[PDB]
Amino acid sequence: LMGGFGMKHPPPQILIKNTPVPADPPTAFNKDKLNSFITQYSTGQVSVEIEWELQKENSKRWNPEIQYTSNYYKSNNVEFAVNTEGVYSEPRPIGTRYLTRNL
Amino acid sequence: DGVGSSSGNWHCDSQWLGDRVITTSTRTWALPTYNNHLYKQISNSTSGGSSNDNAYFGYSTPWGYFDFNRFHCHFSPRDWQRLINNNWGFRPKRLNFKLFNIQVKEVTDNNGVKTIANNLTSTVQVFTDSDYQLPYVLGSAHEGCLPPFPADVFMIPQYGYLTLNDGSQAVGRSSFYCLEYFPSQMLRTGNNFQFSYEFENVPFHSSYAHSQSLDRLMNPLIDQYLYYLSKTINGQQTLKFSVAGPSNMAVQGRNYIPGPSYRQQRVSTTVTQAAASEFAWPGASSWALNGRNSLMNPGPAMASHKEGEDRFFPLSGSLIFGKQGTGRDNVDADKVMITNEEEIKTTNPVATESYGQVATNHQSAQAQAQTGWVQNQGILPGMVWQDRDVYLQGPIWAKIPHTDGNFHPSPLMGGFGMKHPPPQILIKNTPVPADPPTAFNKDKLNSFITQYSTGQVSVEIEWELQKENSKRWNPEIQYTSNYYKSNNVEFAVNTEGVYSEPRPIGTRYLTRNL
Amino acid sequence: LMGGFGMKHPPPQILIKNTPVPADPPTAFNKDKLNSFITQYSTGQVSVEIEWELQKENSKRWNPEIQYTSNYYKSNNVEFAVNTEGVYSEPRPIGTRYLTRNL
Amino acid sequence: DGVGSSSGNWHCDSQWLGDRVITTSTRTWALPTYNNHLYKQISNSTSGGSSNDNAYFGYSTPWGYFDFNRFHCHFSPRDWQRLINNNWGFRPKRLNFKLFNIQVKEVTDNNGVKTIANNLTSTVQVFTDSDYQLPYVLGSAHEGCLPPFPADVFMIPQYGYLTLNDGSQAVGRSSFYCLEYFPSQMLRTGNNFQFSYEFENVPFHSSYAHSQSLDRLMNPLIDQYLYYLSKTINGQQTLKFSVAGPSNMAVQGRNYIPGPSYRQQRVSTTVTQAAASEFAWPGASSWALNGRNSLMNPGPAMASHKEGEDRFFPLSGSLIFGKQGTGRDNVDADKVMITNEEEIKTTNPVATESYGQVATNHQSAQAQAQTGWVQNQGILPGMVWQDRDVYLQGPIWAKIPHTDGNFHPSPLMGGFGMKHPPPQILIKNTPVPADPPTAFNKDKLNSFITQYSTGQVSVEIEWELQKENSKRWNPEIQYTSNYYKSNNVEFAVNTEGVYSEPRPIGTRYLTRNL
Repeated sequence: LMGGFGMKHPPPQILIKNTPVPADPPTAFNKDKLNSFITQYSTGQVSVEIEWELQKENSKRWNPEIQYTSNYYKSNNVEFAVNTEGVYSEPRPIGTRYLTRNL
Repeated sequence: DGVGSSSGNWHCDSQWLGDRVITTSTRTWALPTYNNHLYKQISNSTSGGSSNDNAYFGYSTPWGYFDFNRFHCHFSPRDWQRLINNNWGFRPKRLNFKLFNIQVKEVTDNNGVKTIANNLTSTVQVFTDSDYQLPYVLGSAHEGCLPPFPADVFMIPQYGYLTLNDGSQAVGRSSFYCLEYFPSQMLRTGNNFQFSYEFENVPFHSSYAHSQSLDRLMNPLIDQYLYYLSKTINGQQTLKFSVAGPSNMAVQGRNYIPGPSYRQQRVSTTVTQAAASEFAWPGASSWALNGRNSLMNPGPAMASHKEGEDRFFPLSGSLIFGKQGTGRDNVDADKVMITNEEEIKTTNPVATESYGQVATNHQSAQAQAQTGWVQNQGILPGMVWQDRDVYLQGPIWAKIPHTDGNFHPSPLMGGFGMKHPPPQILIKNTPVPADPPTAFNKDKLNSFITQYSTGQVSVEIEWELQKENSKRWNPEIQYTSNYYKSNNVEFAVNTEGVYSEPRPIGTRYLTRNL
Repeated sequence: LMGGFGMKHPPPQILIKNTPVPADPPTAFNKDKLNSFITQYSTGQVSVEIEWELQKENSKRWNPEIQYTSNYYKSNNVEFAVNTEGVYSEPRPIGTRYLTRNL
Repeated sequence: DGVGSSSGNWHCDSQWLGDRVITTSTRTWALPTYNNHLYKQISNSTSGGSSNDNAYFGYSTPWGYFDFNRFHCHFSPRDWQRLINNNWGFRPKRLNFKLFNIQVKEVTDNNGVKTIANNLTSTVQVFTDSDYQLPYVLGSAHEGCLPPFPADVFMIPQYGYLTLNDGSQAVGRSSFYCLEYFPSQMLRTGNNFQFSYEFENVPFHSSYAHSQSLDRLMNPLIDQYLYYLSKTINGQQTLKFSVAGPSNMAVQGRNYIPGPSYRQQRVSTTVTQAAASEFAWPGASSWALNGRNSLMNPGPAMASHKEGEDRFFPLSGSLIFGKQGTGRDNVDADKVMITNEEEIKTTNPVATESYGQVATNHQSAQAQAQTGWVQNQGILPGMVWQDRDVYLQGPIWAKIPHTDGNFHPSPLMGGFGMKHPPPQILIKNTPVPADPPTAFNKDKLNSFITQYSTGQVSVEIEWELQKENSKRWNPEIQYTSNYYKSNNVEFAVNTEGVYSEPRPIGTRYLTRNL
């Protein structure tokens, strides 16, 4: 209902965790679970590649269609770009329904 | 081929095989020049209309089109009688279409007298929208189809289409289609046109009436092993339960329930009834789209009336056909033929009645139990229903709208719903300019020779049959003509040669269990 | 200079003329060229098919490009369509330079 | 490979074959973090500038880039001397580039003291713009190239680009490029990067000076068979004609004429000259684009000065190099090295002189013949010219702008023009986030470990040589060092280890006929 493709078997959840690294344990045995760990965090790169199938348009419409376009008029910043502080912004939501076909 | 050789023969017959019937029909057509070879923008402003529910924008084309989307275009009354009396179902399988014996005529007027002569070198253009790239207008019950009587000569209807509108104005999303932007075959008097079409798989139409009702499927001799709440009070919450059995069938547990409903207002056909108000639009059942109110017509398939109430019909829930010679505007009830769907009363709710009652509160010692009428009920699991019956003069198929989702896309006016129905066949006379000026002028020519075309059209459709295997002992109900003497034979010509269809003929006479 | 493709050997000129059909000549020989002809004109169909080669864009530009688009706002007529009298009109000149590439 | 194994060796040498010379140079580089891993919109508003000729809009990227677009990055002074004294021409053929011995360091500051340690698991990203999808900034004479002295360690310049601007604002046609939207190789300390490039076919650079002038190509002993108008008046239109011969060479017919011109204002290098006004911008020669005035620099290849006028130079028609240690702003003439193109005076017009004189009226008995000076002259048929000479410290190549048309796309600053020049090589340190909070926050991380990277870079270029086959009897002019004693050796290090280039070195010492 929020939009998209419904699947019984969607892309699986990918779960990641840092393995706990205990600190120095006491020299005398204690049966309680360890609660002293080395403070750690992890970093790395993640890549995802998705192949999309396209349905081309075969319209016989004579007049030009409505198309999504940027506005040429001057502005302080370029839409869908970074600001002077390096902050990326999306200025508007973009749908998918601009081309037309008969009902 | 040539001027002096026929490009086709007259084929009009029905062939009845075991599980298949092949219908062939040939008609003579006439095609004039539409819009004087021009495309014209049309709207409710150009037709003078100002109500917002009736507002539109679109275009009228110089092209005509062939329509055979009515059953009587292919089935004779006798063939229809055989089909409905001997088969539990049927569906179209494949199509063959032919245009031949093209004859293009030129008309010249000197002074109050017109002379018609052949123009052997002129052409007629025909193409099929096999890719469904043009608006589909065959899905509406429009006039202009092939006549039911083979001897009648018919005029080809003009092709027009509608697009998105805001009042009488268009929007940027509106589309304009030029039919000359399609490849089309050009035919002189010696040429012919033909193509074949395969119907996509569709369910068999239900040409039967159920011999059982949905609420009477139990064994009338054996109790259920289930209990129902019988009593409640003593005469203290004294809950009492009883076995549901033959003596009380209404409270028995059931696995399936009647189909959806969208209640219609009730109208009596009895004369000398006094109406309390003008209600034909104010009392109408209706759905709204983008601020425009459209009449619910014919709406979901529902029983027209309860048993014994044939005098009542839903305000817009039934197909209304006009008798031969009936006028266009404000005709009496005896000039029209009101169809009814009483055969589906065994599974479908009555059109002019509520679906049922539903609890609306929590009963207690202080509050009495309350119920409310369900005037409209959507699809629920376990529902079963029958689609609207088809008729001899009714539509055959319709194009399923290209949308993300749909439910049971059987056309509400009756017939077979298809994503890829038989393609539109568009035909137009090629313009023949008159004498142009001897000095070049860049403007498009507006002086043309007055022309029209005529010829024969043949369509062959193979239908698959579903034979009946009933074990019913007593004879079935069958459609039959009445032997009693009359001035004219039903489904025949009058003394003036006028063919008439005296009544609508359904398909549901045989019976089968539910 | 008016725009387009310059060619030493462009598409050749296609010339067409109705063959003169003389009227009834005199029964006595006259050496002068005939000047009495049957009034005639001709009509028919003409088809031209042109194959165009395309140069696809491979831009790495992040923000959306400028695109030619029709305006959704309501109007009495659809742009690049016929009027109520069947007159086709082109409401504006359309160039070709909307996509962008580096210099 | 591994942490403890070198990923490449130090290659720095020149190999002289018969018709080819292969130059290899290796340098040590350092790459810091630019813009703190961010992309930033930049403009003349962000740099505080308000003149419209200096207005801009663009972006600064966290990426660095490798530049070796200067001749001294590949040729030692001795190799350059050999090339210019022994060859009539040369051109690049192919390229080999290598990055190896990657070392990524982390910097930690406790209190006024920084500690540097290796981060063996960090990566550096490198990719080449082989498809030329990014703005090309190597076509401008920017600093940051590989040092001429192999022992110098250099800092990688930060990559930035400009797009369309209206004042300090952008327009819809402006483009924003993300360099992370390109596939790039990620290298740890054990990895290396390399690619090969083939130069597109370019003409040989003219490393010669003409031994003849365009106006002295005739036989000095033989008259022409053509006549010229000598006299006109008696002392009546008395037209007199004479043979053009050795005694009057200026009036002889000629088949070819000197190349185009765009006149420069003249500046004297002599001190104690009084200037009449401040003229460095008001007197400048200039071209306008979309309302923005840009200085004509260096403009068309023209002779810097007439014979014996070495004290004069065009206001912006010559390349100006800075001596070692020269400041950035408002330095004296002795702190810069002014190049000159006197070698092309045989075919190209003088930069500070008019191209010639052209008639401006029709002479008659009442009107004296009038002529006008041609300050700018476009290309005419029969014109011949020499392109600007290249220098040891000057640029090598430039990217021809992707446009519909161009004429003689030799870079005006000197070098080889190519539609597909050596691709830009972009390098960046992969950001390494600091410890993130233990509770999820959707904002992008802004706390990173302070890092920089260092390593070696090697570039090998094969050059094709055009040998000289002159029949000249007397010895040629050759570039040579001066034997006379001096405190330091030219093109060597000082007592403080500072390498300096004492003079610009051209390529045009050998001679050939015109």
